[PDB]
Amino acid sequence: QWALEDFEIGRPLGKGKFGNVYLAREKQSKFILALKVLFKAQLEKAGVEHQLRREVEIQSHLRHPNILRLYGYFHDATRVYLILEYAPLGTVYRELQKLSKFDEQRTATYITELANALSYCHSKRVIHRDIKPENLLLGSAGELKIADFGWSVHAPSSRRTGTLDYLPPEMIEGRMHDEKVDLWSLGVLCYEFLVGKPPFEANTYQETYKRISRVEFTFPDFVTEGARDLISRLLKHNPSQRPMLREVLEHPWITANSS
Ligand SMILES: Nc1ncnc2c1ncn2[C@@H]1O[C@H](COP(=O)(O)OP(=O)(O)O)[C@@H](O)[C@H]1O
Ligand SMILES: Cc1c(C(=O)O)cc(-c2ccc(Cl)cc2)c2cc[nH]c12
Ligand SMILES: O=C(O)[C@@H]1CCCC[C@H]1C(=O)O
Ligand SMILES: [Mg+2]
Ligand SMILES: [Mg+2]
Repeated sequence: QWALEDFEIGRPLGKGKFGNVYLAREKQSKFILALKVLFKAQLEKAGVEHQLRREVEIQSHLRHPNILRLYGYFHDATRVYLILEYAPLGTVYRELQKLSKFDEQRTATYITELANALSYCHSKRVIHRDIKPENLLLGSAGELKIADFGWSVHAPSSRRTGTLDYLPPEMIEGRMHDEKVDLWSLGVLCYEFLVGKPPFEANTYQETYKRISRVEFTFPDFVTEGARDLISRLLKHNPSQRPMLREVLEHPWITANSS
């Protein structure tokens, strides 16, 4: 059992939907970590308290070098506190903003780390459902770590939940979905890492929705044939058509540019 009194709080690491994440140090051990602070009132207002227990329950039981660790949790009269592994090199989101786009080698490496973490996840029938650059953190060696299990569930799920940019058609239409949702988000990520923006991006939610439903996207000329092949294979309206993660890892373009 932990209390807030056990940690020295540092700077904010990032903004959340239901609070903020802070850098922190555990007083007795000097263990540097991240504290994801959530407000009870806002969670209650949204009726997401059940889903927060699920984020904790799912993430605490995962052990993989490419998945962010959740060490524990505690709560007080006003807040819920998630004790996370601190990712010192920040988000893939911030790296993409400064670099504009990644080269094929950096993209393929990230796709490999993601595919390994996802393979491990799906082995436990865990669907992340919120795979996006702001939820992909970087370890001390620059290795990708899947974070933010806030929308995580066990497959299959029929459970409903913007922006729609990373969501597959079946999730967008409120239909039943499985592990294939993360294979779709992988294709969206691969495209965004190479192009600098996701394939269904738009000025409005309405326009993005139509693009995802139609699987309506085009590649800029600089996107190679091997990158086009893997992305096109991953972005299939039909979840059944989406390849297994094993095939993603053995894709010629992945093996040639990773790691
Ligand atoms: N362990 C961590 N180390 C470093 N930065 C983090 C960590 N966890 C979260 N962040 C930062 O805080 C942001 C919000 O955290 P996240 O868990 O994704 O919250 P939410 O569910 O509100 O989206 C992230 O996008 C990232 O910028
Ligand atoms: C009022 C209250 C309690 C409580 O006192 O039992 C617990 C939680 C809560 C704690 C931990 C986790 Cl992981 C999830 C929910 C939440 C969330 C919103 N209101 C809450
Ligand atoms: O961790 C959270 O802030 C939330 C818990 C409840 C479900 C949604 C989730 C999120 O936005 O990631
Ligand atoms: Mg997040
Ligand atoms: Mg979240």
